Amino acid sequence: IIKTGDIMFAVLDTSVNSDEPGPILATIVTGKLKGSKLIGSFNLPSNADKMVITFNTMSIPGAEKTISISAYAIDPNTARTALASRTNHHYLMRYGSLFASSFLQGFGNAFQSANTTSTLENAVIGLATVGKAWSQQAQQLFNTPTTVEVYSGTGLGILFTQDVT
Amino acid sequence: IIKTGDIMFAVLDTSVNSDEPGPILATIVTGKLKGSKLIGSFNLPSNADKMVITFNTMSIPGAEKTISISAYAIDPNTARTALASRTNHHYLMRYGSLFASSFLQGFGNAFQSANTTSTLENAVIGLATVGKAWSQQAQQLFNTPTTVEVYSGTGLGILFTQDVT
Amino acid sequence: IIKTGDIMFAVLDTSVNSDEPGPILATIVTGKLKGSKLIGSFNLPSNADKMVITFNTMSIPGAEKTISISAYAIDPNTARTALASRTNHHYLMRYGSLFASSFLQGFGNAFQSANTTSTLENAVIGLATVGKAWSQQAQQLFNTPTTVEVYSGTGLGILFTQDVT
Amino acid sequence: DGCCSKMGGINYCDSSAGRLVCNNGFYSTCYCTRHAVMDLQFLMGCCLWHGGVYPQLNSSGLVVCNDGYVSEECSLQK
Amino acid sequence: KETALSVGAQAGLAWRAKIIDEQLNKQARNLDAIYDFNSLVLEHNILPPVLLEGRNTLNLADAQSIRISDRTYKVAKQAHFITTPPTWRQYLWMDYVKPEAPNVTLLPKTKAEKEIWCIYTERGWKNGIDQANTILEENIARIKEDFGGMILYRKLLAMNMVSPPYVSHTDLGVTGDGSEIHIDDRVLRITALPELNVNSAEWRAAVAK
Amino acid sequence: GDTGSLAGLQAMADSKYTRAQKKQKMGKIREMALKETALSVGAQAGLAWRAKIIDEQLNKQARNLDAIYDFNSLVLEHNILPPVLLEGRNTLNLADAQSIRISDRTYKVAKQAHFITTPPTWRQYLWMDYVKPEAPNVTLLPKTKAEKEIWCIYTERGWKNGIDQANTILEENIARIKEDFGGMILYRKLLAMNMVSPPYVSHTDLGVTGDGSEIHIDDRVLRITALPELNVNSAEWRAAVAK
Amino acid sequence: GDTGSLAGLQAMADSKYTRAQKKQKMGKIREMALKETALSVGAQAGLAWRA
Amino acid sequence: VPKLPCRVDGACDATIIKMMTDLNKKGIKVASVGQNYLISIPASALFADQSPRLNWASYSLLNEIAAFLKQFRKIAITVTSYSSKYVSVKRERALTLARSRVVSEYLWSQGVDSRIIFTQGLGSDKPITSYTLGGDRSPNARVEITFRRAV
Repeated sequence: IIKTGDIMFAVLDTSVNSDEPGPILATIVTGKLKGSKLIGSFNLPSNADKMVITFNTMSIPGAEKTISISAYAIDPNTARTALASRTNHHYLMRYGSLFASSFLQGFGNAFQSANTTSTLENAVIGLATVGKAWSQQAQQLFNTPTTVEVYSGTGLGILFTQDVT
Repeated sequence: IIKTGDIMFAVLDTSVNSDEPGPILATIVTGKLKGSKLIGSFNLPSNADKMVITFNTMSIPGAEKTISISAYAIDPNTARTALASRTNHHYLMRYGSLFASSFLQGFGNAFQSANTTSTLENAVIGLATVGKAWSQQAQQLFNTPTTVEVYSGTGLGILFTQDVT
Repeated sequence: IIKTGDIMFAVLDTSVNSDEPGPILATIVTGKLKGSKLIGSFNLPSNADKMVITFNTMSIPGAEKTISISAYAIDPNTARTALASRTNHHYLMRYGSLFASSFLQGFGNAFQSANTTSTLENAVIGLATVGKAWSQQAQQLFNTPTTVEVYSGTGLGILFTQDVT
Repeated sequence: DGCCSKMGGINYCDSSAGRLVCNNGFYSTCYCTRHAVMDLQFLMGCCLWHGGVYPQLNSSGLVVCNDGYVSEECSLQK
Repeated sequence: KETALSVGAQAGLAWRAKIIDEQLNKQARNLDAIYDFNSLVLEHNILPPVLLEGRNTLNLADAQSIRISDRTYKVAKQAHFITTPPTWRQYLWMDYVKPEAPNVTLLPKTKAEKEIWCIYTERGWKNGIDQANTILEENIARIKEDFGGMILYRKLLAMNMVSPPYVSHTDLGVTGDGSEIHIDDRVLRITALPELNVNSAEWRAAVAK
Repeated sequence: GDTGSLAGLQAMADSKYTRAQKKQKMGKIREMALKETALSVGAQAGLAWRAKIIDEQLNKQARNLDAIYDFNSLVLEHNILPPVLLEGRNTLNLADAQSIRISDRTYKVAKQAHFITTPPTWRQYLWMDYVKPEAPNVTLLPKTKAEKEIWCIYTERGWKNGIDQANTILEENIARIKEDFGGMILYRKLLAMNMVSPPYVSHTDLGVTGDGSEIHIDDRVLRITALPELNVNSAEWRAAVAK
Repeated sequence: GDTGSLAGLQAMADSKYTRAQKKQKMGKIREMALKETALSVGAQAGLAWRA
Repeated sequence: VPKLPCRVDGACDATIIKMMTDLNKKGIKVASVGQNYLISIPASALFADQSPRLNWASYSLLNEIAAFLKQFRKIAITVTSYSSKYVSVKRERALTLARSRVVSEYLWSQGVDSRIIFTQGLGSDKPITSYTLGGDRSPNARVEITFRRAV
């Protein structure tokens, strides 16, 4: 008999990045249930301010039973859903690439324009012509999400969703 | 037997940001119902002038029964509905990004225009050409609202909505 | 009987690139199943951030049997699903091709324009005219993804998904 | 800290006596195991001199000893 | 708020319980030297029964219903076999636990809140002490009642108003098969449950000097 | 604290102690699991090491073992293992109210006498089992010196518990062998005392036998019939004396 | 390490053993089949030669 | 450790051996053979001239004796008194009896953690030294306290 939405404690061991779904397994460490393992997957939010895990397949060894209690993880000592990961992974790369492509465009065109008012013309050449393709490809790739990654040695707090016996 | 729309107090132990809906739990500490807990979720408002919590699934010990009386939270000792948190999270960032991108656009274009009447030319280059992409991306992301977030160490007041037994 | 979500080990010998589907076989070398082998195929994720293997057809010696347990592989000494391969396969190739095509275009057009204010003209000729077709072909081929390839002597660990009798 | 202090020093323990022996042939004041003659006059725990705490779970604050008697002292009361 | 009252009550109750337990343990020999039971225990290791005496009985039931008598004697618990005589720990030594879990739910931030927290702590402490004293009084009353019943039975049997129990023993030699044997079997049964005589002709009195 | 608990709560009224609790709240949630791991590994290692040591010590005293538990010096004339007897003194049972049953002495047959092929040996009983475990597998490892220290001390606790468990197992085994030997010697003494009937064995004989392909010279069959048992008749029992 | 178990565990408290086994598990899983293959070929050749 | 006592309460072997040395060098005889302990005290340093009475300063010595006796876990205690030949046999035996009675009474009043205490005297019937030149100063006039330490 598990209370309606109670709190237990578990330990997570296998880690992965928030990029490719796959089976992830953890183990409850205390409480009434002991030695129980739990398999599930993750979910991706639009904003990277949090990260949580979908955990559904709870197997308790000893007896061949597999209840379908689906649960998540809450960050220890924070009582909040923030996850141990980073969120600024892919801002500077795209910002710099886009700005540099634009700078190349501007340099070529402006130093071509300022001719009226050899190697300088070659600089105009390179910047003016390689800025454009780089800029359009940067606009193409600018939407790559800043992914997060869970860690392989962190426990977790679990809030239950349904009751069992 | 509980009055139609009466007052009760509860203790809140967990917090979350107004970013991802999820299961949340609180504890009623006084009144006839002692040792009882209450789980539910929250809502996302269009305006950041308040923040409330939806609490329906009531887990009361004594018997393994789960009444679902729905209730909300109010500001303790204030008799108001607003949330005691911050609301100026992401005004300044978007304001500054937009204004800086615009300033870059203007600087490049105007200092190129006023050429008739090499480092300054390079400045014109960079500003004029990297302002535009930054400005359009900033306008794209400018629609981000400022979030609110409760704290995990403040009590709450609960007004009843329907009668139970 | 195989426990719901347990881990065993096997050895991979047949190497192949992540380019065309093909039967890839491993051989269980530990635990209860000895001398048993396993055929499966691979997949490709959206990015080159990892590489995982799907194993479905298990053949066990002793009796004329062929079970269809589906499981995946986790890299030993990594505790991650990523595969030991390389992901920078085709970055600089297309980068240099596109940039050189643009540079050709620029050199031809700019040194043709700067004539008013023979071998020089011939350089203009070559660069300008061979820039365009090469640039468009490079843009066409720029979308080629970076592949990965498994090795011919790397072991593996396998977590199970569904049980067997 | 030093059971055989100001003596020859600790040699070993006689389990049958449950006592340590110093290098000088005198029993030290210390102990080895629970299977030795202590002196017990006070102890902790509740539902003492009764059937002990009943293993069943009471949602209310009441706790009842296995003999059937209820001990509010071990219980929690409003 | 009420959390301060609760924690103060629990802590005061536990503290007083420890104090009273140690005080009780301080005096051991006097305790059992007073409440010996073996001396009362009869010759067949049988605990004598319990008697209760009341005097000047008057009862009203309703308009025109009055019943009046001088004394009444009640048999509380019948005599029964017993291996080892009882003691006083189970009657007086109250249980004890150490509450070590004050949760930080409601914590004082205002100075007035701290002040009321202190005063509520104080009153809860006093209330718990009072409850512990009441518990001790209850235990003492119960054990005194039992002992007094024993004494009353002894005095009544001395005054020859009750029937001492009559016990039969049946003796048998060796028993069992060639695998299990008991050398000298003996069965002890008690049949005459002690009870008070209903005829006063046999009643004999006494007179001091 | 709770000693001058009034003053303790008065001190706790200030919120700096709540601030101090804010950081140590983590250990109650996360760190409370490492102790189980430490206890388990300590128990395993201590049990194995103690088992090896006790086995070596037992082997050190081989001669005295059989020298004292020479079962072969107690076998009967037809290679018969004597049965086992248990004796109790001053038996008393309280069945319920108004029900006492007493006796002075009592006897029970535990293991009926049966045949034997080779006499038993102590090594069947008192040889502690030993297999060296060489697979220390740890999931969570300490990262702070404090949790490292608590891991070490809990490991020592597990070591102590394993040693105690091994000692307990040895004690149980030695009690068992004591029981068996005492039963056998008591049976010998009682049979001398003439309280039990000595076992009875009969035999049958056949000469040359078999077909023209399989033959045996002599075929003898031995069967015991009278399993030893007490004699309830008492007048013939014989006592003894000393000087 | 595992012999003086108390000292071994005191030492394994540190992560140096973890970084040691990190590289060793690679070989432990890599070289397994080589043993059986060598056993088979040696058995065959030796049996034939002795015969 | 916070659940069971590591030793007998208030027992310190270093204190025991130190006070044993101090008493022996003070002059009171102390002997510990096997598990049995005996202590001997001359009469003169304790009583008056053949008088069943206590010199006041002797209370400090009695306190030291009690401090030593506190440590050990003891079951039975025996105290015996002996004297010299002064007037008769009965007089000396009565004197020894009184001395044993008073010393036993004071020891029991003090925190002696024993179960049984025996007291007796034997006058001058067990001499221990041929040299009987002096009176009460003779070593034979003495008081003995003996016991066996159990476990």
